[PDB]
Amino acid sequence: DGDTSKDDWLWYKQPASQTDATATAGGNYGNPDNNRWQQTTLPFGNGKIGGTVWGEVSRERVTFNEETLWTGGPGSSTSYNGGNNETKGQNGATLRALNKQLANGAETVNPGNLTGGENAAEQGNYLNWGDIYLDYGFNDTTVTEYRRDLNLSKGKADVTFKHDGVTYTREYFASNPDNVMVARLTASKAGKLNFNVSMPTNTNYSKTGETTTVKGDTLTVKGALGNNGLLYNSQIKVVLDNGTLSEGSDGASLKVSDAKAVTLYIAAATDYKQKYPSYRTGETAAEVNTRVAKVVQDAANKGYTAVKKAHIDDHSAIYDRVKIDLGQSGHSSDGAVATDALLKAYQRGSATTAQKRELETLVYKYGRYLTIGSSRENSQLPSNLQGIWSVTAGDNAHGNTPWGSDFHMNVNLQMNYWPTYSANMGELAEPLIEYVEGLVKPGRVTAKVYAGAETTNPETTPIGEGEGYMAHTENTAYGWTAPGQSFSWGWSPAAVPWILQNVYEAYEYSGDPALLDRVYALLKEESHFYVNYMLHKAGSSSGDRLTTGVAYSPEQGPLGTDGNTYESSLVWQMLNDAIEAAKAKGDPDGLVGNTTDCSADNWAKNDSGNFTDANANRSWSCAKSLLKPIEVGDSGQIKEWYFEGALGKKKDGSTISGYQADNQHRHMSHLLGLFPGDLITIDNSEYMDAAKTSLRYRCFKGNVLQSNTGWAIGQRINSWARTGDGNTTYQLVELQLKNAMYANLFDYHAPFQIDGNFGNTSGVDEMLLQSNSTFTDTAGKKYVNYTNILPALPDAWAGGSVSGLVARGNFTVGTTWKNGKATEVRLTSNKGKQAAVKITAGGAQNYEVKNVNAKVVTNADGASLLVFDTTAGTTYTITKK
Ligand SMILES: C[C@@H]1NC[C@@H](O)[C@H](O)[C@@H]1O
Ligand SMILES: [Ca+2]
Ligand SMILES: [Ca+2]
Repeated sequence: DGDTSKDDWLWYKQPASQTDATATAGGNYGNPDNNRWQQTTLPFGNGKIGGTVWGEVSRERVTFNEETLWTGGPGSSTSYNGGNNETKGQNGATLRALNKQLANGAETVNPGNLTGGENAAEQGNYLNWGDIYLDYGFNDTTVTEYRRDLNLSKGKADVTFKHDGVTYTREYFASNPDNVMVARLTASKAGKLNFNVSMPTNTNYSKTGETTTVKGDTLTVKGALGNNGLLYNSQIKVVLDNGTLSEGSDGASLKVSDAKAVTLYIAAATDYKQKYPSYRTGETAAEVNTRVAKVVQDAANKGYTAVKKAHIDDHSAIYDRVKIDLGQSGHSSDGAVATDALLKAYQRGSATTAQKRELETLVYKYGRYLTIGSSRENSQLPSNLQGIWSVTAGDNAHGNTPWGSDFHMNVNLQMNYWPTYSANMGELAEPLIEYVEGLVKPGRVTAKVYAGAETTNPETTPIGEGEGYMAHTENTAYGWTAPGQSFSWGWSPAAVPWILQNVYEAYEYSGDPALLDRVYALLKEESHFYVNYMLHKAGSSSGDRLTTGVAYSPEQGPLGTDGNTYESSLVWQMLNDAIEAAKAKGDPDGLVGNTTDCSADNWAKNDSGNFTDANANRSWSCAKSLLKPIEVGDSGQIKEWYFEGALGKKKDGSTISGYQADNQHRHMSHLLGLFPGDLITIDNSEYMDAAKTSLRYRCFKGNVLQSNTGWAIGQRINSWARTGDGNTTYQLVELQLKNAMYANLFDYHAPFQIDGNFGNTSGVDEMLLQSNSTFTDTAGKKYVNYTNILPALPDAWAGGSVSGLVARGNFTVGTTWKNGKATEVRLTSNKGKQAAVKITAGGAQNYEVKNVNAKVVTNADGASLLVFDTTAGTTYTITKK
């Protein structure tokens, strides 16, 4: 390992079984062992397989996952159709009738028939694969010199202790380049390494024809999921250093005896494929077997040293892109404390400043680490509710695993990909882009059933050229794009618009023309879908505007209103982004249009759902201009519903049915225009005071800050950051670390939900750098996606530095500050785009740039930007005059 004193570690002086697991367990974790798993174990992965290390003395345990072990989908029934219910949808007639009731003046309608997804065996869920047990068979677990750690920098978990005079060590990592999990096990005296290795599958999912067999140095477990026939195969190849290897007496394990060091190569795979409609590779069980055996064989052929080197090089190339120094201590500090002890001191308010900055920076860093472990460029699937890490397993949705550890697209999956670009991991978004592309074919079925949008030739019609694809909140590995069996969580077609922000951002941050074309195709077809099938002139309940028709605001208030701020803000952003994408391509399709002869009356349709006037302006620019997503209510708040009066009330003073009466609703579905969107910004700030008001009510009772789920706090951190109020933002960071982090630094809802880990990383980035807003100088000139240095810097962080953050337009950003003001900015232009740099903590007019002909422009607020041409590859240093 060499010098690891500068590496980032989570570290513990005792095994998981002796680590504090006393925080709220949450749903599905009533079993003490499962609860211990989520609070205390340490995760690693290669985007595809993953482990969670217990670090037990005698019976060591690594809980094992592979990303595609999903029940549900084709083969789970003889009629799997993505959950779509034709009798419910009626080819769009059910929705059309409901929207007509709204347009005619209803405030609410009963959307109870807009459901699908009734068979929980078809929906399925993500499964814990099983565990690897390394049973040392010690007579007692008495040890000294015990440490377990996770080295975030090298992308490995370590265990060491001394037992009866002998030092045992363990090291675990999962290589992306060699697609293999590695366990390096050592004893300090020859002959003293003795253990049994087995890999039991989780006992709670049904199985068909599973066998566990040993041939030579290799243990193989293989079967088919009883729920859907999915083939699975895992293998452990045990390579003794140049000791004894025997078949375990149970015939289901391997026995290493009288050894000193061994390397285990672990691989696993299924025959899953993200390929509609079959979702299989077509391999036979023998083929998957051969494939998996070759993985471990190729790895062994390369050998431990070379595999480990290629892994650390691969991991660290991404992990080391970003450095942050807020004055933290670390594991090699005098008086360094273990991570569980750090957490406890932080929660009790006894942590020193250096210790507070250690936990804060470790949590930040862990969100980046966790992206690398769960979401690689070659992962078949994006990160799910738990990344890739789980201990729970059952056959059916809404079963033994909370929310199926699924792809949840009414905030959670989005939050997973909030830090991915700004924290310099842009390539790791690729599985999300492919996933969303993967929704187009099944979602055209949903679009046709529920909105009457039928794409002909749905198999050969390219993305961008269809009539629309529709998906809702709960999604899976298998194009489960139907609405849920209950509307009040299940129906949410704006999920697609919203996840298309995360996708569009891949181009916004890179300027890559291959991405431009991919994101343009998606936006074009989803915009067409909404303009042609979803939008209508509102009824009297929602005033004068286009709305999206029957809607629910996740996840509170009335069912089936005439649009809402959530859906309008989202559709506005989508049309915004679609227009930007079209412009960048020279508008080849002529879809941008204009606001000429533009009216909500342009959307009039006949009884059969076709536009009355074929020639009327329904262009993207027109539609966008008619949404008017934002209104301020009687309490000075952003309204969540257009019939809103005061906060939580209707115009006539009556409460809004189902509004969460304390004001602490976890979702803030009506503030998406502030974060992640570009609708309410520090520049376009007509509604910033109302946004802040709304935020205060959502987080505070008087002057007392309220707690919430980890993800709800993660959204609040990001939203406060966009306001510029760095002090309040930081109160939320602190609240998250005190109330929503287990001892292993897993974010919790409860239970463990990874969303809030990625929300934390994003929220910190947004404190130090923003790049989403548009500046308008006093001459009227526009600077779109300008680089905003230290926009929400808390007084708690008076000095520090960060390097390697990414701004839209593709600029890498480093900044150092002291006494609350930037002392240096380093701006690397990766694409040659003109720079426009605001310095919120210091004022850009007070700085000069070197490599430079930089002009200062000012807005009516008195805010200044530095503006200068750049060359791709060049870094510009900005310092105070
Ligand atoms: C996964 C679940 N999705 C819906 C949300 O309201 C819950 O709080 C969880 O995040
Ligand atoms: Ca994955
Ligand atoms: Ca944007």
